[PDB]
Amino acid sequence: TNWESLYEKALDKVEASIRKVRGVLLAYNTNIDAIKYLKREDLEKRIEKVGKEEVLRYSEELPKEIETIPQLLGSILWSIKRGKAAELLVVSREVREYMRKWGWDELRMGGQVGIMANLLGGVYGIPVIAHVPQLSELQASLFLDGPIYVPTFERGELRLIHPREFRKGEEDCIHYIYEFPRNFKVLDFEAPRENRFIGAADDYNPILYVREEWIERFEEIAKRSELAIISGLHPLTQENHGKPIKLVREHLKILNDLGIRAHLEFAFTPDEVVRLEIVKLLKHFYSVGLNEVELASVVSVMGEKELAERIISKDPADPIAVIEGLLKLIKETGVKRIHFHTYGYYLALTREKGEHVRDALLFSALAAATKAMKGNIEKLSDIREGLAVPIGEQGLEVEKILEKEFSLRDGIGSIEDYQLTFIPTKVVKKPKSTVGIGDTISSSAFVSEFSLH
Ligand SMILES: Nc1ncnc2c1nc(Br)n2[C@@H]1O[C@H](COP(=O)(O)O)[C@@H](O)[C@H]1O
Ligand SMILES: Nc1ncnc2c1nc(Br)n2[C@@H]1O[C@H](COP(=O)(O)O)[C@@H](O)[C@H]1O
Ligand SMILES: OC[C@H]1O[C@H](O)[C@H](O)[C@@H](O)[C@@H]1O
Repeated sequence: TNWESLYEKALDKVEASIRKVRGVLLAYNTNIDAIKYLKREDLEKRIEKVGKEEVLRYSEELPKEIETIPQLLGSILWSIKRGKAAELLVVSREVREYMRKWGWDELRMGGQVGIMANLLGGVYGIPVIAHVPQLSELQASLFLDGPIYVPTFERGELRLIHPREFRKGEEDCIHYIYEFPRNFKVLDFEAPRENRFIGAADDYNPILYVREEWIERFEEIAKRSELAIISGLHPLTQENHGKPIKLVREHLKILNDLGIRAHLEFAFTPDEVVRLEIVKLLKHFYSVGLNEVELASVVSVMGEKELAERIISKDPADPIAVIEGLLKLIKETGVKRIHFHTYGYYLALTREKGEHVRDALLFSALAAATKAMKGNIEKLSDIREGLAVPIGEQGLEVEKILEKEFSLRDGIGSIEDYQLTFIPTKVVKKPKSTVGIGDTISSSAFVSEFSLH
């Protein structure tokens, strides 16, 4: 397969079409990300001062919400050991204070809503209508210029205004991002993949706080959009899910009634009652996006523990096991589209036939490579710089497996009445950071694919 030629042609095709989109609704979680680039000596001294044995215990136990500093350091170590992204609520004032003093190297726009708003609106030029729980001064300052809007109502009429006008009195919602590189060393551990641990320390996003005007006037807001991306459900628990999930179903009903194509961005959802609820919610979505650990966790709660294990047991996620999981998911939910992304390759399983599915995946992989290389995408010209990143060797090896097991040509084949679409990713050898690449991938492919028709 001439993947370099396909990548170049996909970039030009999507650039010609991407601005066609009338508008994209983004809800619900926006926050500020405070990013720390972990260093071995600093982490080792913090672990020693806190109690190494206790930290290690927490690095081998299932992460739960963080109440003590050993739990925090052990959850970071949990993520390093496995090269996996954990995200836990920091519910203790003492630990929030510890993290605040530990500090951050930079501040970035955070949350699925905010990251996709800055990309789709600030970079691609598509109008976005964004739900921001708390639009503090700092929160507002992290939005790019461009057609990014938050809804307001004046005498009953909808007015879209730019978010860099902050709302006086609303609070900063801080999430701490602890980034570590591939092969990061601490004690006798070494990270098998670049990744991060996220300590979520705000009081609005964990409960899926929704602003009153979105509760009252959702339909009027949603009419300004052609597509919707829904996120933020991952922190909910069996104890607090009732009110948020009830609202989300009401909004999804309106999106369905208006014919607005909706995409659910999955994040790892530890609470199994909420995780299964989200799987049931997918019966009202057109598209869903997820990675290898999320797919496994979903297949696991659908009664396929052995298959879930097969999905996460190999470093390049076992492509056959992944596809078996995607088939089970699309059959149970009836979604029209699943976009799977992992280290080395993406897969899509879709009702839609044709090359536009692959065009969108390749475009999104160019966006991912640029984001990995630069840390943040600032302008459309950045995406073309992703063409120089070489195609990873893992992706090419996975393609060989898929061509023996399926009838595939240039990444396209059939399973039952679905199209299977594969691409190998362009892998940056030393990325700056990883937070936000998933959002960049899922939003870029979902929106660009729609724009190609
Ligand atoms: N954020 C996260 N990412 C991946 N797996 C997670 C996770 N949080 C939890 Br809880 N897990 C769970 O951790 C298990 C994997 O643990 P090990 O990697 O120690 O085997 C998975 O079965 C998954 O359900
Ligand atoms: N160095 C790198 N170059 C290119 N893509 C990368 C990358 N590091 C990462 Br992480 N990515 C991509 O970013 C994706 C992030 O997905 P999650 O956040 O859902 O795990 C990965 O699946 C991988 O494809
Ligand atoms: O995609 C990255 C985002 O994931 C989650 O929403 C986190 O809570 C947030 O802090 C981060 O910016």
